[PDB]
Amino acid sequence: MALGSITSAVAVPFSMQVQARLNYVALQTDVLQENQKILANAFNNAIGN
Amino acid sequence: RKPQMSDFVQITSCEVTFLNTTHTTFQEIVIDYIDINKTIADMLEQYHS
Amino acid sequence: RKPQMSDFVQITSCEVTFLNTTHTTFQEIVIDYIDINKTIADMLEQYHS
Ligand SMILES: *[C@@H]1O[C@H](CO)[C@@H](O[C@@H]2O[C@H](CO)[C@@H](O[C@@H]3O[C@H](CO[C@H]4O[C@H](CO)[C@@H](O)[C@H](O)[C@@H]4O)[C@@H](O)[C@H](O[C@H]4O[C@H](CO)[C@@H](O)[C@H](O)[C@@H]4O)[C@@H]3O)[C@H](O)[C@H]2NC(C)=O)[C@H](O)[C@H]1NC(C)=O
Ligand SMILES: *[C@@H]1O[C@H](CO)[C@@H](O[C@@H]2O[C@H](CO)[C@@H](O)[C@H](O)[C@H]2NC(C)=O)[C@H](O)[C@H]1NC(C)=O
Ligand SMILES: *[C@@H]1O[C@H](CO)[C@@H](O[C@@H]2O[C@H](CO)[C@@H](O)[C@H](O)[C@H]2NC(C)=O)[C@H](O)[C@H]1NC(C)=O
Ligand SMILES: *[C@@H]1O[C@H](CO)[C@@H](O)[C@H](O)[C@H]1NC(C)=O
Ligand SMILES: *[C@@H]1O[C@H](CO)[C@@H](O)[C@H](O)[C@H]1NC(C)=O
Ligand SMILES: *[C@@H]1O[C@H](CO)[C@@H](O)[C@H](O)[C@H]1NC(C)=O
Ligand SMILES: *[C@@H]1O[C@H](CO)[C@@H](O)[C@H](O)[C@H]1NC(C)=O
Repeated sequence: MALGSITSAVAVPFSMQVQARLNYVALQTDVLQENQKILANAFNNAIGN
Repeated sequence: RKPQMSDFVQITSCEVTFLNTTHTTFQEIVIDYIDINKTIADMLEQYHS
Repeated sequence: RKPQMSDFVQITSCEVTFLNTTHTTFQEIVIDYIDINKTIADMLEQYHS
């Protein structure tokens, strides 16, 4: 998931990975910074529980 | 393949993830995108010549 | 998002399930639907003015 390009050791940020995986469900038109927060905080509280 | 206008959905944001483009170089990128206003002035001067 | 003309397939029936619309309010619903016949009369009177 962190690696997408074979012949370049630069890596993709994980927030780009989730934002891409939202588009296969439905094509996201407008994206906001607030949507990143509520996904992440519910994710981090899920792992702690 | 070359792009057509039917592959582009129009939204309002165009964040930094996109490709920076101006009006004149849009028309050589995509095929058969025809702004009619520049075209009609060509056949107008060709008619009265 | 706003609609474009590439999302509309043309058939012949238009039963009661549809949305009732006239010609002038079709053009503000969908973007860049251009009937050329109304447009060319605008640049024709603007040319000889
Ligand atoms: C297991 O899962 C549960 C369920 O999510 C987790 O419980 C959550 O814990 C977090 C962290 O304590 C809580 O989030 C915090 O909420 C605070 C406000 O809560 C009060 O007000 C709200 C309404 O605004 C009421 O709904 C609520 O009842 C309270 O009265 C905020 O002050 C916190 O935000 C502040 O700090 C964060 C940094 O930490 C900054 O980001 C904000 O800018 C701000 O200053 C905060 O988000 C959350 O409310 C809890 N949920 C529930 C249902 O109680 C457990 O933590 C989790 N177990 C783990 C992870 O081990
Ligand atoms: C396309 O051009 C715009 C206009 O400059 C670029 O937007 C800038 O992005 C940088 C980095 O995020 C900001 O510091 C500037 O403030 C932005 N400018 C404006 C006017 O918003 C955009 O990054 C360019 N896209 C590229 C180079 O891919
Ligand atoms: C759009 O307008 C047409 C035209 O009136 C409506 O069609 C009528 O539908 C009713 C109910 O089925 C019939 O009793 C009429 O005979 C129909 N009229 C014609 C001329 O066929 C249609 O229902 C309207 N669509 C709506 C309101 O959603
Ligand atoms: C882009 O927009 C600016 C802002 O009005 C304008 O000055 C410029 O001419 C535009 N570029 C074109 C039309 O190529
Ligand atoms: C062409 O020019 C006319 C004259 O102002 C304008 O009304 C019309 O919207 C233009 N067509 C475009 C921008 O596609
Ligand atoms: C709709 O069709 C009728 C039937 O010919 C016509 O009289 C009317 O003008 C049309 N509406 C338009 C062109 O807006
Ligand atoms: C525009 O008007 C001409 C003149 O009758 C007609 O032949 C043509 O089909 C019209 N264009 C349309 C309806 O798109």
